[PDB]
Amino acid sequence: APITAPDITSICKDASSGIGNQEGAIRTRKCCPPSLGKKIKDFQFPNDKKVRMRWPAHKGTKKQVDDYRRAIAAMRALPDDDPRSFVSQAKIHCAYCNGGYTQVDSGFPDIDIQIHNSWLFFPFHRWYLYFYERILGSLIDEPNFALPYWKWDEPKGMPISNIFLGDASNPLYDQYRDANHIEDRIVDLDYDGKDKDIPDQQQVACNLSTVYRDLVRNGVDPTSFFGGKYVAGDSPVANGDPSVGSVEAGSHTAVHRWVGDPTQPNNEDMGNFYSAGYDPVFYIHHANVDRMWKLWKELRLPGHVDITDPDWLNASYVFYDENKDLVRVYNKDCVNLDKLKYNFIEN
Amino acid sequence: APITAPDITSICKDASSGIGNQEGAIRTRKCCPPSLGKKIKDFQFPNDKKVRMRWPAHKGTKKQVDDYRRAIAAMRALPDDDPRSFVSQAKIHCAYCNGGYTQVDSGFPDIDIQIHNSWLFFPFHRWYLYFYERILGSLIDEPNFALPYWKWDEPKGMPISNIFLGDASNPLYDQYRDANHIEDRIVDLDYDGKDKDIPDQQQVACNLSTVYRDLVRNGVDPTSFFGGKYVAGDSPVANGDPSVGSVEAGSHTAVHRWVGDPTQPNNEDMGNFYSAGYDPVFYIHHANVDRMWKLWKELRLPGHVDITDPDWLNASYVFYDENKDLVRVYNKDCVNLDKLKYNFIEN
Amino acid sequence: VFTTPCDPEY
Amino acid sequence: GVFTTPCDP
Ligand SMILES: [Cu+2]
Ligand SMILES: [Cu+2]
Repeated sequence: APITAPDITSICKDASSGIGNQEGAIRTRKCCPPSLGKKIKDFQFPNDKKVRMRWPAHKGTKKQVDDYRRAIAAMRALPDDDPRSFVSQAKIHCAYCNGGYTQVDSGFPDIDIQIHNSWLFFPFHRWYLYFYERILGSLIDEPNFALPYWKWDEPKGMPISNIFLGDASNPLYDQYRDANHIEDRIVDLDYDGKDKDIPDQQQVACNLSTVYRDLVRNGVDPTSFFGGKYVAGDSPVANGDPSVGSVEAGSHTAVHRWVGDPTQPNNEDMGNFYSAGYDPVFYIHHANVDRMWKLWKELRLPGHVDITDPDWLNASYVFYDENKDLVRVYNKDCVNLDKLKYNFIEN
Repeated sequence: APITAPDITSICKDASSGIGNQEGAIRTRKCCPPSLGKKIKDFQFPNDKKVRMRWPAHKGTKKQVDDYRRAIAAMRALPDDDPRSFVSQAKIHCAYCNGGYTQVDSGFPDIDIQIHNSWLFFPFHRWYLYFYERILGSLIDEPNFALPYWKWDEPKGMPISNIFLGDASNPLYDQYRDANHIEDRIVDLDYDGKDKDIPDQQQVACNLSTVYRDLVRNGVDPTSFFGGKYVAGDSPVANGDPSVGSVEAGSHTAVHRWVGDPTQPNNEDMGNFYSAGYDPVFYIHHANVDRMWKLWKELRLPGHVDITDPDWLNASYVFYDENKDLVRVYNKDCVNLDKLKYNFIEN
Repeated sequence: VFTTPCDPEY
Repeated sequence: GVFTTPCDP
């Protein structure tokens, strides 16, 4: 049986899993979504007239950057318990990654849902971003709004984009980042807890090699790329488990570890799931992770196919959309980007 | 049916395939081996008490370098018609690569044998080197003699070793090299006939990318790594054919082109099969090609398995050994390096 | 899909 | 090993 989120507005508890120092935690653990008297309805495919084209964060036009920054400012200006707010969108990650929900709807009320460290990783985050993006666009009345993506698989895209930098007068800024690493700027996709001390050009080459490692060397089939099988009745897979998919355990983990501020108790914000969404760059990094799924299918190599197992296809989550309606979404429905009415600007 | 070398002392003809300018050739095309009255015997596995440990050309001990230089000197001083002589050993490559032998023993007396551009590439050169190494050791009474190998997969090993440089007073030297490239020192494993003019550290990265390309991205199964199926009745596969294996077409070809002297009519020595053996570095480059087969297996990836096709297993060649005996050797018997009593010093 | 350090535009 | 990449020191 597939993993199935419950009525998240009725069955939810404060996040308590996967956070080593909760007494000193700098962000909240009260991550449950707001109640608004809504009935959960099934997803319907979007009727957008145009396809949203996500843009490399180091190559944005003035309008693209200004719209993104203004949308995040609008999101920050919303009251916390508005489900479109900056805080509420961050809390989504905390709820689904740090033990907010259980498998009650599947007959396992005593087992939490975890969307990380398994084959749920790619589709969950694709859906999370799908609604996030459409919410941002609604806040500034831009119907073809698209997210930037951190194109760290291309050399000039590897430095963290200057749009995120400066100080707290910039809505895209977050004080809780590794200060040493922000000064270095070039993300280390192979980061393993120790700084490499190599020339910039070598770090660039290392990042390119790492992308091939995750997409080709280790991503040789759906199990190794998407991650291990995880179904109703299974306990949460631990962080670092070798059954985790190549991108999740590789470049994905590295960027979170690298940006997270080691002077904070849990390396907040990007350094723990529960706080990662308070850094605007969380979503923009993840937009390129989303893209890796697209690229991985395009390589046209043996084993690079999507999952056909019904217990994956029929797994579902619940999100608020830009109308503040509750929408249930299924893994099967996010495999085709054309039908989701977005893609990525490519060379 | 398997390709089968004939009695090379009875059936042999001058090389006339794959040599663009024959009349200007600076090495001989009369590459047939001498007739000593020997009977061809089947290979017996060696009984060496110790495994010969091939050493990176840039990290040899004083004794390692001294022994190698002395053994090449001894080989150069042998009478020309000794099958162990410097020129005789180089002629082997010419005979097997440039049309010396036919498939008479396979029922095709008017079709040549070619060991290049097919799945015969790796095992033919493994045997060639096996006997070459044992011959060199015998000439100086070093029963545990091992060849150096050009470790161009390691940044420090990428420059051509100074043990090969200097002038004619050095036995390891060959005047027929690209003088501009020798000055550059750092080999380009991606060389395509035109200098890149990039920083040395970028060339190092490019080389590392090429090794990753040949061993992982392109060498995904036995067909794509070892090369195409070549059997009795087949005509010689052309240089550049899409069926040639990843290493042979890639890093291997690049090094030969890069070292070969373009002011010579056939880019002798390394720039053509028929002349490559007159450069001592030929064998030392090829020792690392041989090591690529080892590494490719050790990766433990899907598709990284040895060939089990009888038409490969039962293919055979004939060589003179250190005792001037004629030995027939089969592909099947060189897949296990422990049984051949050699390996490579690794980090 | 990806540039390498061998490419002229790297 | 198995072989060197730019990520190695
Ligand atoms: Cu997540
Ligand atoms: Cu050859």
